[PDB]
Amino acid sequence: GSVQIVYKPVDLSKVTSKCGSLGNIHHKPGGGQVEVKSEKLDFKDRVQSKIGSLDNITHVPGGGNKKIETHKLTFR
Amino acid sequence: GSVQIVYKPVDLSKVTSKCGSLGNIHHKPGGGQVEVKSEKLDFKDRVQSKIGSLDNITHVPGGGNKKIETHKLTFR
Amino acid sequence: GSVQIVYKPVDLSKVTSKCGSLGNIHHKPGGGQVEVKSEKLDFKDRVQSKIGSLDNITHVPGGGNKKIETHKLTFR
Amino acid sequence: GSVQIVYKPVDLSKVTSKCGSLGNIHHKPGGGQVEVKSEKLDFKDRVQSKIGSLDNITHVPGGGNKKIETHKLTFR
Amino acid sequence: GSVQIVYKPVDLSKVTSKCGSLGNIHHKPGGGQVEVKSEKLDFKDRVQSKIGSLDNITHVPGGGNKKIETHKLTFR
Amino acid sequence: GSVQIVYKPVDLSKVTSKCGSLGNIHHKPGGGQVEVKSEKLDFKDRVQSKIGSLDNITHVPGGGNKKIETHKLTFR
Repeated sequence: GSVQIVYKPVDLSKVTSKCGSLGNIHHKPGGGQVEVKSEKLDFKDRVQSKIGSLDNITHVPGGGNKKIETHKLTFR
Repeated sequence: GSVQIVYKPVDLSKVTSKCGSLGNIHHKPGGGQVEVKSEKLDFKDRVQSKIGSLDNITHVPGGGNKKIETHKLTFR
Repeated sequence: GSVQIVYKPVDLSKVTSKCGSLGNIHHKPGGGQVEVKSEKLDFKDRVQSKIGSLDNITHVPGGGNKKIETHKLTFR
Repeated sequence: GSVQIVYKPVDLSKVTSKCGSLGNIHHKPGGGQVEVKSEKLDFKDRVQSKIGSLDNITHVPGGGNKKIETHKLTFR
Repeated sequence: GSVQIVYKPVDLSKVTSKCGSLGNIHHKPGGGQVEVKSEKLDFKDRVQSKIGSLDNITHVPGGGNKKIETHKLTFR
Repeated sequence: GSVQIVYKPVDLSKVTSKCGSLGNIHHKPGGGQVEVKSEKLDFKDRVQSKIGSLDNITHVPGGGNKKIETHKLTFR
């Protein structure tokens, strides 16, 4: 008797990760008339003043990919 | 008896990572009339003033890819 | 009796990483009329003043790729 | 009597046109298993066959801008 | 009497035209398994076959900018 | 009697045209398994076959800019 073995798996698979700030940011502060005036203020501790600024902070410790694949043909 | 073994797996697979600040930032501060005037202020500790500034901070400790593939043919 | 072994695996696979500031930054501060005047201010500790500045800070400790592939044919 | 005339108009205006194919095209034909087949066909006249092709055809005869501005100071 | 005439118009205006194929094209035809096959066909007239091709055709007869500005100071 | 005339108009205006293929083209045909085949075909007239090709055709008869500016000071 004749034997023919044809081991031809085809892998076209996609493993994909997109992580972080994906969307677009359109920030248009001002445009009209803006007055932020301050006269006589006294500060005993720390100040942050943010006027029309943008902070984008992105951390990606994750988002990695792992593909493990084993092909084995054992004959007799 | 005749034996023919054809080990021809095909790999076209894609493992992909995109991580961090992916999206576009369109920041247009001002455009109109903006006045941030300050007259008599007194500060005893640290000050941040941000006016129309952009900070983009991206950390990617992650986003790595790992592909392990083992092919084995053993005959008799 | 005849034996024919054809070990011809094909690899066209793609392992890819893109990490960090991927997206475009369009920062257009000012454009109209902007006045940041300050008259009589007193500061006892550190000051940051940012007016229309851009900081892009990117750290990529990650984003590395690891491909391990083992091919083995053993006969008798 | 003293005369002081101060002609200081400020123009910060934007006249802007964007015309044509503005949006992004993401065309991914195939992806799975596609078989297009034809055995015995006879054509007496013209044939177009399009399989996963993209045509983007853009005509912009318009989209032009016209700004006319006249400044005039006439004294006595 | 004294006469002082100050004629200091400021023009910072922007006239801008962007015309044609503005958006990005991402065309990824195939990707999976695509078979296009034809056996016994007969064509008496013209044939176009397009398989995964891209045609971008951009005509811009328009998109031009015209700025006319006249400044005039006339005294006595 | 004294006369002082100060004709100092300021022009920082921008006239700009960008016309044609503005956007990016990312064309990645094939990628997986593509078979195009044809056995016994007969053609009596002209054939175009496009397989994964890119044509970018740009005509810009337009997109020109015209700035006319006239400054005039006339005294007595």
